[PDB]
Amino acid sequence: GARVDQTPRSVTKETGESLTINCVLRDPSYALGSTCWYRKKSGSTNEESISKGGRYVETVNSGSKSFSLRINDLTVEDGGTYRCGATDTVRIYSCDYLCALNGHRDAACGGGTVVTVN
Amino acid sequence: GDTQEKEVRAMVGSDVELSCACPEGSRFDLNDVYVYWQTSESKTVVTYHIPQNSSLENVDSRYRNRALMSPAGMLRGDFSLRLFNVTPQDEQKFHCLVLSQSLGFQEVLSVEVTLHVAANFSVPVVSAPHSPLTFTCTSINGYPRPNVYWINKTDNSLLDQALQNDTVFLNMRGLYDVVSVLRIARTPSVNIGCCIENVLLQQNLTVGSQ
Amino acid sequence: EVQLVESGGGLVQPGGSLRLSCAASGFTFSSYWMSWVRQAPGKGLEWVAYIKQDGNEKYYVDSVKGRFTISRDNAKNSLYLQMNSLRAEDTAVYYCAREGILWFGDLPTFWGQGTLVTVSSASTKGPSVFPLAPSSKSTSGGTAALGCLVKDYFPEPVTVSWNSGALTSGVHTFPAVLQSSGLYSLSSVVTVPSSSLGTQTYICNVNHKPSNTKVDKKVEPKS
Amino acid sequence: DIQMTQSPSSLSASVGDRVTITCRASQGISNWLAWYQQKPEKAPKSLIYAASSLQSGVPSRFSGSGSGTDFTLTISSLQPEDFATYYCQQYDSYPRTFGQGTKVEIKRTVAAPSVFIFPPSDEQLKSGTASVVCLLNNFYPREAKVQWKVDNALQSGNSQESVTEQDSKDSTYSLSSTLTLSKADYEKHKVYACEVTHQGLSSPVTKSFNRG
Ligand SMILES: *[C@@H]1O[C@H](CO)[C@@H](O[C@@H]2O[C@H](CO)[C@@H](O)[C@H](O)[C@H]2NC(C)=O)[C@H](O)[C@H]1NC(C)=O
Ligand SMILES: *[C@@H]1O[C@H](CO)[C@@H](O)[C@H](O)[C@H]1NC(C)=O
Ligand SMILES: *[C@@H]1O[C@H](CO)[C@@H](O)[C@H](O)[C@H]1NC(C)=O
Ligand SMILES: *[C@@H]1O[C@H](CO)[C@@H](O)[C@H](O)[C@H]1NC(C)=O
Ligand SMILES: *[C@@H]1O[C@H](CO)[C@@H](O)[C@H](O)[C@H]1NC(C)=O
Ligand SMILES: *[C@@H]1O[C@H](CO)[C@@H](O)[C@H](O)[C@H]1NC(C)=O
Repeated sequence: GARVDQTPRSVTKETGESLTINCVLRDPSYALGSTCWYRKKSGSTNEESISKGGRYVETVNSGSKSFSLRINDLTVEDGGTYRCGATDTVRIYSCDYLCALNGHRDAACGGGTVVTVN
Repeated sequence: GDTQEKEVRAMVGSDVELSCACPEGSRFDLNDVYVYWQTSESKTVVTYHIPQNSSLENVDSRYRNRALMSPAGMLRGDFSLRLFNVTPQDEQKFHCLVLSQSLGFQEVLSVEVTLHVAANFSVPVVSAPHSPLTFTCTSINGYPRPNVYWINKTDNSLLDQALQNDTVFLNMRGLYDVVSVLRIARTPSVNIGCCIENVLLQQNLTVGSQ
Repeated sequence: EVQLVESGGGLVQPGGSLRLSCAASGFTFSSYWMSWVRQAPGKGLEWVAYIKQDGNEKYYVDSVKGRFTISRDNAKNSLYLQMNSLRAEDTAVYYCAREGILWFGDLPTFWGQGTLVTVSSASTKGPSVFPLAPSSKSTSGGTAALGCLVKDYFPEPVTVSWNSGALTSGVHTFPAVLQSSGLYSLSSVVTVPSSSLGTQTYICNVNHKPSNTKVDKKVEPKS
Repeated sequence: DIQMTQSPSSLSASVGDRVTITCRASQGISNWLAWYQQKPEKAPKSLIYAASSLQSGVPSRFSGSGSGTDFTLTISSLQPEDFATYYCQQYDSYPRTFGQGTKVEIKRTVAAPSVFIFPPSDEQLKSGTASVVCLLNNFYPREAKVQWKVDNALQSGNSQESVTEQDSKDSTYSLSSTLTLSKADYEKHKVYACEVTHQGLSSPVTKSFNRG
């Protein structure tokens, strides 16, 4: 229904150097309403919400209709798969249920980003 | 230009039938007719019937046990599909296709059914706080997005949209909620109400401020 | 009824490009698998390429990968095959085809008529028509043979009829042969009664569409 | 990605005989096999689909058979119109793949050829070329040898021959052999002859003419 596409799909970065994940809300969606970031740990295959601010920095351009996450001072166990969730000109109460809404015309999670740090 | 185009309004959590049928009469053979229900945009296969035994599993997990046709209906010329548990995530165009083996594998029927899903909002709750003038209105669990109006009950006119503050929410379950905060200068005997319209259902619900 | 009409074939030099269009009618184009098959002259049928309804999954022949591309437009009911850097091995008749719907093919393939593609450094040439005149040597026991030799044309095909189609009995038109130069040549012959040689005028008419050449030839006997 | 092996690649059967063609797949197919018939310079025609079900407009003597890996196309009573090439195609999975094809010739009684010869035209000589044509009409079998002699000198390499399909009613062939020379070569020598050898001829036949 609604779609968000992630880049890059797989990246490996040197320890101590920042990494940037970009997410775009494809047309004909009007504008961004809210942006949620997520990560899962390699073992349990369950996702957890990434708290914005601090070490995790997000940049959003409304005119661009795109948002980015920048990780800093990378640790080796920062690795896993990362998803991003977006929504079209509406808002949500919690980031818990966003990806749970698949094919909805106003909510969509990205494709995923596999990160491995050495 | 298809043989038939249809819109179907369906309620969330209900059983819906998307009709793909001939003027019923026992004139179709199961061993002869090939029927295909497939999404129109993604082209994925929702369901199907062929005379040979089918592996199935072709249907993605989305529609596997929630979409069905009737064999007796097929024999009457009724190839309608029955969805069982509608969600706002099914709002998409579908396509039915019927071919005959007795005929040159020819299309006896091809229809497109645009499925619009909807859910009715709750009756509004209006509050009367104040300032040196402020009204809030709340409704939940509707689909699709709602339009909200503030009605002057004295002359049954509509207050201007610029005077209201609208905010739409997408809750879990995939429905919509709304909050409208209306600010208007003080006047004697404010008799007004909050109207919330579900455009697809052509239904409005309204509560006044006492 | 189901109709698949190919277009855009003909002659291209080695290393050239060519796009084949296939206009469809009589079925819901967007719902079926689409395919291109080809057949080299005298060789078997070899599938070229396949495309799924949306167009994400595509299948090509090893001989073809990296050079051709299938596209499809369900809005306009048309299928396309783009050929680049064509070689002589690609010279063949190309059929547009409608396949099944399911993941495991279910419907038999429905065939177009074919368009034919010739990749050759040679150029388009109109045929030269010469008469094989009936005489004492080409007669026996009430039967005489006469004919029409159509040589040095390119590319195929030519159509040869006799007396504007009226004469169909005892007519043999021989398959075209690829001459050492790369141009085609064929012969058409008829067996008529001896009496006709003096009384009935025989015309072989040859049409070569690739060169837009229609020829009518009077095959007069040598007396 | 699936491989079809068709056998035989060629055969000959007399009219009214029984013909059998087998098709084997690299892996298991579930009746998802079609059989096509193709006449020369025509598109393939669907004979059978789904292992053994005839398409509309196919005579009942055509029979399909088989399941799994082994399939059979059977012609009950062959008819003079059945000369063609037959293919088996699997549509179990994409890509759909074909067999190599089976050519079918029709067996009939030995028929001798009628032989004729045509000299070059005045127009072709005006152009500077000379083509002489040898015509062999309504013979069987297809095996025959035409040899060109110019002044009793064997000519090789400067000739090419073509053979038509089997006739639809008597199943006989016709061959045209063209001996091509420059105008100079045509005027230098005097006598031109083609010598035909065939199984139906007790002795070799010679057709000649002298000109130029
Ligand atoms: C709703 O409409 C009524 C229609 O009369 C408004 O009534 C007011 O009436 C007094 C005297 O009768 C006028 O002086 C006011 O100007 C009227 N209001 C307006 C906006 O013109 C009533 O005020 C309206 N209520 C609201 C909240 O607009
Ligand atoms: C059912 O169909 C499959 C193909 O999908 C085939 O392989 C299998 O043999 C069939 N089984 C039956 C008819 O019992
Ligand atoms: C209907 O589908 C939703 C989708 O997640 C599910 O949560 C709900 O329990 C279903 N209700 C039924 C099957 O009654
Ligand atoms: C909501 O809409 C439905 C339409 O199906 C209607 O039957 C129902 O009465 C409406 N809600 C209320 C509270 O009346
Ligand atoms: C009015 O709408 C704006 C839109 O951003 C919202 O932030 C604000 O909370 C609303 N209410 C007031 C009183 O500003
Ligand atoms: C309320 O619903 C009716 C349909 O019954 C429609 O005519 C009207 O425009 C809607 N909105 C209002 C009254 O503000």
